Amino acid sequence: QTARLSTGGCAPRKQ
Amino acid sequence: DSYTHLSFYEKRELFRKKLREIEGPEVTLVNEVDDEPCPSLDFQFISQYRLTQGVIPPDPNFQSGCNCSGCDLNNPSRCECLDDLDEPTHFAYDAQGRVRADTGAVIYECNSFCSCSMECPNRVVQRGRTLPLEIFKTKEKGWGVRSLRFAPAGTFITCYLGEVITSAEAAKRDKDDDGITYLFDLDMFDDASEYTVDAQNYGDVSRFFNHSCSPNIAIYSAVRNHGFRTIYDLAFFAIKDIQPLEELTFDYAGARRQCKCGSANCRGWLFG
Ligand SMILES: C[S@@+](CC[C@H](N)C(=O)[O-])C[C@H]1O[C@@H](n2cnc3c(N)ncnc32)[C@H](O)[C@@H]1O
Ligand SMILES: [Zn+2]
Ligand SMILES: [Zn+2]
Ligand SMILES: [Zn+2]
Ligand SMILES: [Zn+2]
Repeated sequence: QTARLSTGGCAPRKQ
Repeated sequence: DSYTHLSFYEKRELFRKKLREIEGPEVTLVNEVDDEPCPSLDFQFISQYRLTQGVIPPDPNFQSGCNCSGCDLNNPSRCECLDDLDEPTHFAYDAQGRVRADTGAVIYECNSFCSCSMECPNRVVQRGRTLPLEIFKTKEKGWGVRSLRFAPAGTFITCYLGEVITSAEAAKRDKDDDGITYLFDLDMFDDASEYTVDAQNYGDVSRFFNHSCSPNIAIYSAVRNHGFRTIYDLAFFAIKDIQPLEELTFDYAGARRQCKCGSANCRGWLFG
């Protein structure tokens, strides 16, 4: 999507 | 370079004095790798987000707190700040002040409207950094940050600060271009993913965190507002036992040319 840092979303896998 | 009338010594000293002005645990700068004196002297360290035009802040009239008379860790049911969590309801932190292993990507902390003191157990992110960090020059990447103390898994490091900008401004700053970017999308919640954090001119020490395909720190969305999901704290927590002098890195994806992380599972692309 972008050349930008992302949080990865809140989909859980235990951050 | 507009700073060419300053000397390597004075530029490094000026950046060192800039580091000394930071409130909290000390931040040091070393460069035993190349002759670059310091990062940009125009950069400004901040302790909170630098809002810009077009960024709507949360409305204080929508804000609620908890009635915990701070909060008790052994009784998470009474606290209203954890209502968005499914059962079994619990705080994000254990008795050692570290994020729990079973905690998700969203942390619900207390805020200024709670009947809480500043040393409530649910204000770890708010209290801020406790680990002294060191900015250093790396081999193949730019600058980097390493911890000077042991950081067991779950230890809070710091937040990713900077200017908060809109999508139009983020594209306008998506680009000078040299493979260096400090843009961090606020995309934790897909129902409201509108703003981006730009650490170019304003930011935290986290602005020097590098990418690794096998990271030792990770991002948690520390939310102290009600239902406001466009702006939140990008809190870095250690997901691995970090020893002294070990470089702090996080996955830019969130789980210039090639990736130089050197992990055995390197995907080859930063994607950010
Ligand atoms: C947030 S800055 C980190 C470096 C430091 N803040 C600086 O300005 O020198 C991100 C940039 O560092 C580079 N970088 C970060 N991690 C890298 C990696 N693992 N391998 C190669 N380059 C990396 C990328 O080019 C990216 O644009
Ligand atoms: Zn509290
Ligand atoms: Zn409470
Ligand atoms: Zn509260
Ligand atoms: Zn890699």
